[PDB]
Amino acid sequence: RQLVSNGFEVNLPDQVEVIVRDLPDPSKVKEERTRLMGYWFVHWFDGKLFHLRIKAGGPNVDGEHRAIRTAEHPWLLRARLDDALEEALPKYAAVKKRPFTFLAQKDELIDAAATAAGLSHRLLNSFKVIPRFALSPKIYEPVDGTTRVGVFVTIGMRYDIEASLRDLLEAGIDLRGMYVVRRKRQPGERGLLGRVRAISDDMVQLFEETDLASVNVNDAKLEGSKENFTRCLSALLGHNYKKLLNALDDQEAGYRTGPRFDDAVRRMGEFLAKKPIRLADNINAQVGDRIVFSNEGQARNVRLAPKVEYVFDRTGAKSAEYAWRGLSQFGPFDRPSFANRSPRILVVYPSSTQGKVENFLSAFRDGMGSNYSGFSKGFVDLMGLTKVEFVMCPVEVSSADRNGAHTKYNSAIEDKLAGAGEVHAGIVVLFEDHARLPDDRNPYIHTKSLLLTLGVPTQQVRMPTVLLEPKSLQYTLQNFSIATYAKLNGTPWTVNHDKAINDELVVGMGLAELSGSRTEKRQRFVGITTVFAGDGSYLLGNVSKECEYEGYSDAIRESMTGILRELKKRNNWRPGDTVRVVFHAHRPLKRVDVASIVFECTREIGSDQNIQMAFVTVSHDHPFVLIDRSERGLEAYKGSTARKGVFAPPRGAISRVGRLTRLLAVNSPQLIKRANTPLPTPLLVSLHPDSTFKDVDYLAEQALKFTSLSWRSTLPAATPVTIFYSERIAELLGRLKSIPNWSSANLNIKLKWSRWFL
RNA sequence: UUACUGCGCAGGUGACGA
DNA sequence: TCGTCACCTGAGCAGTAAC
Ligand SMILES: [Mg+2]
Repeated sequence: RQLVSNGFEVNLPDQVEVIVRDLPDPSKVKEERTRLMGYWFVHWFDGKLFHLRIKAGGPNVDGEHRAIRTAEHPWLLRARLDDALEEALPKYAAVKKRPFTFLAQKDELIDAAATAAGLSHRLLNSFKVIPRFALSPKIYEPVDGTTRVGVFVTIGMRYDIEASLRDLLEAGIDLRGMYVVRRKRQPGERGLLGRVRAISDDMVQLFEETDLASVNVNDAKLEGSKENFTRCLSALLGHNYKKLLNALDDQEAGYRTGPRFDDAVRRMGEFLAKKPIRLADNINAQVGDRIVFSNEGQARNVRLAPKVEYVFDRTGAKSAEYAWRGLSQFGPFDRPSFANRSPRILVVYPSSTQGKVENFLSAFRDGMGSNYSGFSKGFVDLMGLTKVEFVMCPVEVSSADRNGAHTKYNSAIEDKLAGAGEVHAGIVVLFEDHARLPDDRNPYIHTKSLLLTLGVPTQQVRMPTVLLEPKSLQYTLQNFSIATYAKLNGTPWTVNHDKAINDELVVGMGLAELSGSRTEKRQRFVGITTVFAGDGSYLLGNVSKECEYEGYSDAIRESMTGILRELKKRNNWRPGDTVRVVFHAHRPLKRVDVASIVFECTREIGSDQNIQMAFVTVSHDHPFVLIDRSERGLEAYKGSTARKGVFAPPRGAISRVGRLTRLLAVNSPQLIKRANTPLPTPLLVSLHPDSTFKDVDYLAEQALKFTSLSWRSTLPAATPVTIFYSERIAELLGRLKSIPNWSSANLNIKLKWSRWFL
């Protein structure tokens, strides 16, 4: 067993002589870093200023002399390494600092892609795609108790349209509504100027503007987004444009794919190693071996968790390693107890889509047949219901109507339901042009609002989805059917876990930031989800209707304390029973929040039981990546020479970075989509230092199980449902807070068991 | 807004300290 | 009020759906 990292060992001196002096006000640090520039590295920490002489010659410095040892206090050399790595690469210019980030000098993938697919155009040479390397010096533990410093290498692509705006007009590219950014930017200033309304003389007209309502064509380029790229190129190349993207895709894979990335990291290391890195003029550092995660000798830095089982009965007999293979065979987890076996479902659609909807509904309810083995049985027989009655609600509305769409939908729903009687759920079909209208006239959010107020949960769908070719539709209907069943109060599947303790609660927090435009300032909302341990199973609990970011810390403990009281009454804990509480979020909580949570929970359950509490954070966007060299990968498809997910660690691999931090692999070769897919990056799982429960390996495995618990999809989610579901609830409820005639009254009455947020 | 995955860009934000 | 280490969020395009 061995997993290789994207980092290199850094040999540092055992000791270093530093000059220190008390400096309670950090305000004076910036001026001193300038005064001593060139001769001293300077660093502020815990009320004191530290000075490392990096070059002989004055000026001089006062204070106590102390020997800072690397093994004990690695943070000083780690910080110094940020600057020293830059100085060691003078022919590479820093596009950003800490981490030190720079670009490849020779390579440019659009040029190479033009040659490879054989395309040619004038302005093509003004669309630049340049590899981007970052070097992050990070502290890690080979074994518990000992800390070292490693330099980790990450690669990205810099997309940039330096083409002038006057050129893109004359070539027939419509610039109306494209975002625009500055060329020179600009001691700490903003880049985003605004959107393009039209161009005057040597002047652009900006709506949704960040500052001024206009700028010179010279002081403004398009932002290097996919959107802007695809929009420009397609107008300059179509239909030969798709040929360029496949070509560009091949080039990028030349840096992103496992073997390629491993190679690129290897080559980066040799280059950094080829000379000593001058920490000072007399003090040297040196890049060593590629850092590994292994169980070699005293080290215990890698394990593979078992496969996640999907469970479809209360005992645990019926199970599978995939959700859909399991559901097809056994049916949903709660079939025996599922109350409503003849659900009436409202279907709201533009009258002009009648025929296309009927077929989609036919496929959904009654299946696509054995020719399309992804979705054969159809919703009814799949979930083990008697039947599904549709109440058809056509809407006199057209895609071109972008101001009256929402009132037309709501009028039609209102008038339909007035007769009709009670409906248990609804499906709403949307025009592509209506899907992203502002919330004041968006039919998605307004129908959602109306129907959720009335206690009717909805699964919505856009017309391009309804019109998918059969081969895609079958997978679409898998997800559609799973979510709809869950919105009808269903429990499709669970994941295995054998209870070691008498009860286990996991609560998660998710964040949404809402805004009508980029210019407009973003308002923050928060959601809370809960997962319980059961007999052999994890069970999704109740969900918040509380919303605002302010007092989020209070909302957490109220959810926790109220739930703990409910759990204690329900399960009636014995003296000496252990209760565990775990918190998940994408950010760490404050120490004061942890202390407060801990106190309130502890006293609420009382002294009769033992309380274990852990506060976990989950990162997607860190500098670590895992490489498994024993992984040959899988056929890109049955059955070619190309392979996908080469060098990709198995799903469930857990690597030890430190005492509080683990790396979790989630995307196996099986799940990786195609040959050009980059090497996956693992989830970083971090335990808050004030946690009373400590087994982070267990918690990393628990987080993995919770990615399989999502009923949005048949395939696992990117993050555990505790956070993911909470983000969805934060977005919806945040958006609904601005829709008139919205009430949450039914969220814990008619919708109490509905997973309406999927 | 069936989703998953990936990526680009943009905005910044979080925690810890004194 | 600021240093320091860290990485989150939203929008949108494109390819593919775990023996
Ligand atoms: Mg959904």
